[PDB]
Amino acid sequence: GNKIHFINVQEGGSDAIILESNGHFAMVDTGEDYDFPDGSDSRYPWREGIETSYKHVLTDRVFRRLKELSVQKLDFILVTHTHSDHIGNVDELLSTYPVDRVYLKKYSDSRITNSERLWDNLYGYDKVLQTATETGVSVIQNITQGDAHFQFGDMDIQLYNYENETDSSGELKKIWDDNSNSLISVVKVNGKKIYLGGDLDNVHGAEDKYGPLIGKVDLMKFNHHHDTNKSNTKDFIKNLSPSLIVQTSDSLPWKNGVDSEYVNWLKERGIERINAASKDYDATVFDIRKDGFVNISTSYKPIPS
Ligand SMILES: C[N+](C)(C)CCOP(=O)(O)O
Ligand SMILES: [Ca+2]
Ligand SMILES: [Ca+2]
Ligand SMILES: [Fe+3]
Ligand SMILES: [Fe+3]
Repeated sequence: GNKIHFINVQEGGSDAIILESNGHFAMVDTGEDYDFPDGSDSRYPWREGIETSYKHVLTDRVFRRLKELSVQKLDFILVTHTHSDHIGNVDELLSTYPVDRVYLKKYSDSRITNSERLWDNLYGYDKVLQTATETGVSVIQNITQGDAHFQFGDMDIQLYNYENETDSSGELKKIWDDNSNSLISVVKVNGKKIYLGGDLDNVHGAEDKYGPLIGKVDLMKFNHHHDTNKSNTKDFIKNLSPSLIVQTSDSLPWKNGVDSEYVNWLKERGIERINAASKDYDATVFDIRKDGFVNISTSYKPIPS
């Protein structure tokens, strides 16, 4: 305690984050996995853009880091949303580690208004529910007020955008993409604050709404890897006013190519920005101290090699 490990991608964008406090371990998201549905089960039909590439898989880096840390137990796994590059390794983790619970908001294909954004989502969701039932791992889907503040080693954690919002009948409210449903975590320890918002976007107003409620932080994980079209809205960055942005991506901020204007804007504001992308190390690690964040990535063994 107290450290945050952002598992590095080889290529593309994917989130797996390990929180380490005192001697406790937890995960915020789990990264993309080898498995995917092929359409042999019509519940999970093939659809175009389901991820298949081993170059985008984080499975081996996640499991190697956990083993290198002598993890015996995860106190929780928090899942931000159902996309495979976030929920992907949950059932593999549930099958390997003791886990005391999982935070997983409700999902249904029916609540996504675009058929071309269903992909893999349900397969991943249903892997969590089925595997957690087989292992007796408690799944918190109806997160009370609640529930949404709580204590993890030395870390104080506050959740946002955690409710299952319903229509009448209710039925989950319709959204354009599961990104807008992203479960947000703010972690506070040693006088520092870290925002972790999955693939939060502003398509249904979530950045406009939660920016002012979250307020000032020190370290911000970029929303949705690198996108500046529908995420990482300037009002949202100014609300959080982070000293450091970490991207779980090998790409610079991106809107029809490198958003050089946006990259320049961050430098002008004095915001440092780093990519958690590597061929040499499993994670970009910060030590979270009273004095600031120290990048201790090179203090771990490299990937063999
Ligand atoms: C689910 N997916 C991996 C096929 C699409 C990409 O997800 P996103 O990171 O752009 O929301
Ligand atoms: Ca997968
Ligand atoms: Ca899996
Ligand atoms: Fe993603
Ligand atoms: Fe996503």
